[PDB]
Amino acid sequence: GRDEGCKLVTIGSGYIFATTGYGIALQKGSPWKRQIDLALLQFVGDGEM
Amino acid sequence: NGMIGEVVYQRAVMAVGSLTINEERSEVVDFSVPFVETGISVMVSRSNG
Amino acid sequence: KFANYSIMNLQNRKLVQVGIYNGTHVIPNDRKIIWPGGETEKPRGYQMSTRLKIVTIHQEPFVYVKPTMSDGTCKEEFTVNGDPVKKVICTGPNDTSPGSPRHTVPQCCYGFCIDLLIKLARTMNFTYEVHLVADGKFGTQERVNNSNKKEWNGMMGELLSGQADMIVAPLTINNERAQYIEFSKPFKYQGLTILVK
Amino acid sequence: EKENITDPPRGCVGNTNIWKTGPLFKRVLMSSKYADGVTGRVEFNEDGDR
Amino acid sequence: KDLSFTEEGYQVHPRLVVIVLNKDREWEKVGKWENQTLSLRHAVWPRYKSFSDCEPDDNHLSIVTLEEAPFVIVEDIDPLTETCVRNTVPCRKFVKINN
Amino acid sequence: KRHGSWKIQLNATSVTHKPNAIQMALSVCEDLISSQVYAILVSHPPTPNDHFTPTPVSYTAGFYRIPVLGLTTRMSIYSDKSIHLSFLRTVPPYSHQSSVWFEMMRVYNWNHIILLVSDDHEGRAAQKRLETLLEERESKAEKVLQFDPGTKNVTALLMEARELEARVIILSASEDDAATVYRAAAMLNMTGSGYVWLVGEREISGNALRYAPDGIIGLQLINGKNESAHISDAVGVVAQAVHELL
Amino acid sequence: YFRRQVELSTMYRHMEKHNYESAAEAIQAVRDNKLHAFIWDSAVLEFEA
Amino acid sequence: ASIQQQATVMLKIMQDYDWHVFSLVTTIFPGYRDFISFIKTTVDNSFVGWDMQNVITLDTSFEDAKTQVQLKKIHSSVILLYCSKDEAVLILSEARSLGLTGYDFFWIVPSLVSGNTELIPKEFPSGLISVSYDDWDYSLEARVRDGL
Amino acid sequence: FGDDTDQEAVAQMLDFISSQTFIPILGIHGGASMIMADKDPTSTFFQFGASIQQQATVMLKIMQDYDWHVFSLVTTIFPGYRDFISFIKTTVDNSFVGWDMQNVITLDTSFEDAKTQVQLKKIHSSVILLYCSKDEAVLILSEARSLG
Ligand SMILES: *[C@@H]1O[C@H](CO)[C@@H](O)[C@H](O)[C@H]1NC(C)=O
Ligand SMILES: *[C@@H]1O[C@H](CO)[C@@H](O)[C@H](O)[C@H]1NC(C)=O
Ligand SMILES: *[C@@H]1O[C@H](CO)[C@@H](O)[C@H](O)[C@H]1NC(C)=O
Ligand SMILES: *[C@@H]1O[C@H](CO)[C@@H](O)[C@H](O)[C@H]1NC(C)=O
Ligand SMILES: *[C@@H]1O[C@H](CO)[C@@H](O)[C@H](O)[C@H]1NC(C)=O
Ligand SMILES: *[C@@H]1O[C@H](CO)[C@@H](O)[C@H](O)[C@H]1NC(C)=O
Ligand SMILES: *[C@@H]1O[C@H](CO)[C@@H](O)[C@H](O)[C@H]1NC(C)=O
Ligand SMILES: *[C@@H]1O[C@H](CO)[C@@H](O)[C@H](O)[C@H]1NC(C)=O
Ligand SMILES: *[C@@H]1O[C@H](CO)[C@@H](O)[C@H](O)[C@H]1NC(C)=O
Ligand SMILES: *[C@@H]1O[C@H](CO)[C@@H](O)[C@H](O)[C@H]1NC(C)=O
Ligand SMILES: *[C@@H]1O[C@H](CO)[C@@H](O)[C@H](O)[C@H]1NC(C)=O
Ligand SMILES: *[C@@H]1O[C@H](CO)[C@@H](O)[C@H](O)[C@H]1NC(C)=O
Ligand SMILES: *[C@@H]1O[C@H](CO)[C@@H](O)[C@H](O)[C@H]1NC(C)=O
Repeated sequence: GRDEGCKLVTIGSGYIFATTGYGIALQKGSPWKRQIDLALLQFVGDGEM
Repeated sequence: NGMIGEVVYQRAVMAVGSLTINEERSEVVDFSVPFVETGISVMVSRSNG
Repeated sequence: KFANYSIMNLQNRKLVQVGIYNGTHVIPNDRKIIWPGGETEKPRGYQMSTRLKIVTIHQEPFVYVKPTMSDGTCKEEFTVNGDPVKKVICTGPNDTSPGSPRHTVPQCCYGFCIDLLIKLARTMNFTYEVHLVADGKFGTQERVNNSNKKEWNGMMGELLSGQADMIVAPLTINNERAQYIEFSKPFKYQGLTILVK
Repeated sequence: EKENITDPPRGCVGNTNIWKTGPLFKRVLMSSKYADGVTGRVEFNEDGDR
Repeated sequence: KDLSFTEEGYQVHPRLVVIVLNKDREWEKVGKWENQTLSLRHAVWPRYKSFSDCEPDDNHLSIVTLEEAPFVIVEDIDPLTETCVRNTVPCRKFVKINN
Repeated sequence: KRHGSWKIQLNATSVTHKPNAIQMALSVCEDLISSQVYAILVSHPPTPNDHFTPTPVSYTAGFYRIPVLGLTTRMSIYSDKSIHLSFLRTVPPYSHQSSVWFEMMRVYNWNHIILLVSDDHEGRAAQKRLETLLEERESKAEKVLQFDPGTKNVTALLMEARELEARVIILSASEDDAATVYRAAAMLNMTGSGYVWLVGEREISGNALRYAPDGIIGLQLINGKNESAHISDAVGVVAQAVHELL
Repeated sequence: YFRRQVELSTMYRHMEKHNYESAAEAIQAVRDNKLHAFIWDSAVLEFEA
Repeated sequence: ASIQQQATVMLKIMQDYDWHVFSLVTTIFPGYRDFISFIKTTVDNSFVGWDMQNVITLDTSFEDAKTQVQLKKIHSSVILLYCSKDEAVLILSEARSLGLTGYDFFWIVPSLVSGNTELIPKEFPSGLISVSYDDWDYSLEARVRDGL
Repeated sequence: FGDDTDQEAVAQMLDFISSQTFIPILGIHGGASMIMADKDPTSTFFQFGASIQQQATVMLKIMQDYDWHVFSLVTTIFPGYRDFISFIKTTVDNSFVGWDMQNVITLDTSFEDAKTQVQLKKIHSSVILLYCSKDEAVLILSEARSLG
C-alpha cells in the first residue's frame, strides 16, 4: 500500500500461514488485564478500530 | 532480550507495539485479547508475466 | 464495628474453640483443626472436571447434525482423503418447541469443532459429553417477564445456569459477553460480509 | 456583625506581619449596598466604584 | 555578566532558577537558564511519587516498544521549537557514546 | 460523674414481660409518651414466644422518629433502615459473618463457594453481601440456592450440589432447617471427607447441635449472652451521645 | 484551513519547504516539472487546464 | 526577571515536558491581568496546540462555598497559581483538603507566589514546581557587589 | 381507615394490628394509603394505591413522551429508596432510548449546606428527581431557589 513501482501483489491473503494476532503483554497476574481486554473490545465494538 | 526481557525482569509494565504470539511468550508473560488479524506472508519477485 | 468472633469446632458432640477473629485478622490458636474426614489439613475440594458438558448450536460448516442409522449408532464414513469421520454421539432436540413438541434424542454430530474437541481430548486427559442447545440462538441479554432484569438465553443461558460446562461454538467475541465470562484465544479470525444473489 | 474580629496592630513598632482579615474587611466594603444619600443611591460595583 | 536593564527596570539576562521540593523538605536547585535557551539537568523527569504522606501511585505505567514502520513511526524532535507535534507522543532513546 | 457540671439529671423507666403483645405495646407507649423519653433499650432474649417481635416499641418510637437502641435481635428485618426507621443497635447481624467467611477464603485460599440459604428475607441481604465480597475479588460462586423451608425433599438440590465441582458448603438457616439438611447430609454421604462445613450460631443450638456432623466449623459471638456489660456499654454510648447532643 | 485541522500537520511540515509567493510561480513550477502536486481553488485551475 | 520572561520560561518547561492539558488559577493579587493576557496570547501564538482550561478567578477570602466549586471545576494536569505566599498556603491547604493535590495535579508557581527560599512553610507537596532566583549559590554578597 | 396526616408509619402500626388481630384492614386516605416498604404474608393489611415501581414507570413514561433524556436523581435515605434507585438503574440498563442519567445525588442526613450544596451544584441536567419526605422536600426546594 505504499509501494513505488506497484509490482507487488502478495501471495494470497494469508491462507497457508501462521494466522495469529497482535496483543499486549502483561505481567503474570496483572490487575490491568481484564480492563485492557474490555477496552479493546470496546474499541472494536464501535468501529473506532 | 528486548521487550520480553524488559517485561519479565519488570523494568516496564506492558508492550504496546506489534508483537507476535507464540508458546514461549505465553510461558513467560500473559497476552491480552488480539485486536487485529495479522498472520505472516511471503513477498516474492512476482514480475509481470 | 470490629466484632471479635470465636471459631468453634465440634469434636464428637463437644464444642472446641479452634480460633478467634479480630476486627480484620484471623488468629488460629494452638488447637487442632479437626475435619470430619481424614487429616487436619485443609481439603482442596476443587475437582479437576473429569466429566464435561459440551453444548453447541447447529452450525453447518462446524457441527453437522445427522440422525442415527439404526439405534444410537454412527456410521464410520470416509472423506475424500480417506479420513474416517471422527463423529460423536451428541444429544439434542429435533426442532423448535412450536415445531417439535418433545423430541430430544441422541444423534450423530461431526465436522470442524468436533474434530477440534477431539484434538483437545488428545491434548489433555479428560472426558466430556456433547449435547445441544434447547433453542436455536447464540444467546443475548434479553428481558424476562419480571424483576426488571435482562438475563441470558441460548448457549450462554444454558452455560450460566450450570447446565453446561464449555461452549464450543463460533463465539462472537464482543464487549458484552466478556464482562461476565472468561474467554479463550480465537482459533478463527473471521469478519462480517453480505450475502447477495 | 461577623466573627474573627481582628485589628491592624501598631505596625510601626516591630511588626511586619500583615493583617489577615484585610481581604475580609475589603469584601465587607465590596458588599456595601445603600439606598440613602444626598449624592444618591451609593453602592460599590465589582471594581469598587459608584 | 550582562546585567543590562529594560525600560521597566528588569534584567535583560537574569538567572532563572527552577526548583522543586523533595521528601526531605528541601528546595533542590534543578534547572538554570542560558542566554536564550533553557538548561534542564534531568531529561528524565522524576515522578515524585510521594508528594504527601498517603499517596499510593499505581497509575504510572512504564511502557517500551519497538520501531516498526506501519505501527511505531519514530522521528526526531522539531528543529524549530523543540516540540513534538500534538498528535504524537514523547519518548526517549538511549544512545551510547561509542563501543 | 465525668461529663461536666451540666445541670441535667436522669431517671429510669423499665417494663417487664406480658404475654399479650398488644398490652405490651400499650404499657410501652403509656410509659414513653407520658415521660418524654429519649433512648429506648430492648433487652429480652429468652422469650417463650417464638415470634421474637420487639417491633411495636420501635414502631411507636418511629412515629415521632425516636431511635431505639435494641440489644437482642439479629434479623435483617430489624437490620433494615426502611421499615424499622431508626432502630439502631450494638449487636451484629449474621450477614457480616459472611465477611468473616470471606476472611476464611483468605485463610485457606478457597475461591469456588456454594451458598445454601433456607430463608429469603435475610437470604437476599446475605447474597448481596456475599456478592459484594466476591466482587471485591471479581469472581462468582458456583451455585446459590434460596428456597422455602419446611419440606424434606431438598435432598435433590443437595445431590445437584454433589454433581458440582466445588465442595465449599456455606449454609444459612434456622435450627429446624439446619437439622433437616444435616439429616439429609447424613443420609446422602455428605458428612465424609472433602466437605467444607462453615455455618454461624443458629446451627449449633438445640437439635441443630445434636444432628451436627462431628468436625463442623462454626462461629460464635463474644459477650453475646453476657447482657449486663452489654447494658453498661449501651448506657455509656447513650449517655455520651446525650451529653454531646446537649 | 489546514492549520485548524487536527491531524494534517504532516502536510504542514511538507508544504513549508515550497511556500510560493504567487500562483503563477506554482503554475510555472508544475509546468517545468519542478512540483508534483499543488492545492488550489477549483475553477481557477479549470480555466488554466 | 520580568513576569513575561518568567512565564515564557515556565511555558518552555511545559514545552519540554509536553504537559499540554493545563489550567490557570489567579486571585486579585497584582500583576495578574498582564499575566493572564500574556498566557492567552502565547497559547494563541503557539502551533503546539495547548489544551487550556478556562481561567479561574478568586475574588476575596474564601467561604469555601463558591471557591470550592471553582476548585472542583479543575480537572487538568498542570495548575498555574498566581497569588501571594499566604494565599498560596491557603489554596494548597484547601486543595489538600479537597483532594486536589494528586499525582496528576501538577503545580507550577512563580517566585512572587513562592517567595523567599530562607523560609519554607507547610502544606507543600514534595515535588512543588517553582521558578525563582533567590539562589544560595550565587551569594547575596556577590549580588550587592555587582550592584555596587 | 383513612388518615388525614402525612405519617405512613400509622399503617405500619396498623400492620402490627394485622399481626395481632388478624383483621383485613384497608388503608383508604393519607398515611393509611401511603406506601410502605415491604409487607408480610402473615399480615392481612392492604392499602389502596400503586407501588413505587409503577409510579416510576408512569414518570418515565412521561419522560419518554417528552424526550427529556438528560435527567438526575436526588435521593435522601427516606425509605423505599433502594428499590427506587435500583429500578431506575435497571430501566437505564433496559433502555432503547439511551437515557442520559446523571449520577445519583445522595443525602445522608439533613443538609449541612457545606457538602450537600456541592452535590446540589453538580446538577447540570434537565429533570431533577426528588424522593424524600414533605418538610425535607420543602427545605430542598427552598435551597434550590436559594441556589438558583
Ligand atoms: C487484630 O489482631 C491483632 C492481634 O490481637 C492486633 O494486633 C491487630 O489490632 C489486629 N490485626 C492487625 C491489623 O494486625
Ligand atoms: C423430527 O423432525 C422431522 C421434521 O421433518 C420429522 O420428520 C420427524 O418425524 C421428527 N422426529 C420425530 C420422530 O418426532
Ligand atoms: C490420564 O489422567 C490421569 C488423571 O486422572 C493422569 O494421571 C494420567 O497421566 C493421564 N494419562 C494420560 C496418558 O493422559
Ligand atoms: C413473558 O415471556 C414470554 C417468553 O416467551 C414472552 O413471549 C412474553 O411476551 C412475556 N410477556 C408476558 C405476557 O408476560
Ligand atoms: C476564623 O477563620 C478561620 C479560618 O481562617 C475559621 O477556621 C474560624 O472558624 C473563624 N473563627 C473562629 C475562631 O471560629
Ligand atoms: C440621580 O439624579 C438625581 C438628580 O440629580 C439626584 O437624585 C441624584 O443626583 C442621583 N441619585 C439618585 C438615585 O437620586
Ligand atoms: C551566551 O553568550 C555567549 C557569548 O558570551 C554566546 O556565545 C552564546 O551564544 C550565548 N548563549 C546563547 C546560547 O544564547
Ligand atoms: C564512535 O562514534 C562514531 C559516531 O560519532 C561511530 O564511529 C561509532 O558510533 C562509535 N565508534 C564505534 C566503532 O563504535
Ligand atoms: C561492540 O563490539 C562487539 C564486537 O564483537 C560486538 O559484539 C558488540 O555487540 C558491540 N556492542 C557493545 C558491547 O557496545
Ligand atoms: C421517674 O419516673 C417515674 C415514672 O416512670 C416517676 O415516678 C417520676 O417521674 C420519677 N421518679 C423517680 C423514681 O425519680
Ligand atoms: C424427595 O423426593 C425424591 C423424588 O424422587 C424421593 O426420591 C425422596 O422421597 C426424597 N429424596 C430422596 C431421599 O431421594
Ligand atoms: C454412601 O451412602 C450409601 C447409602 O446411600 C452407602 O451405601 C455408601 O456405602 C456410602 N458411601 C460412602 C462413601 O461411605
Ligand atoms: C460480663 O463481663 C464482665 C466484664 O468485666 C464480667 O465482669 C462479668 O462477670 C461478665 N458476666 C456477667 C455475670 O455479667
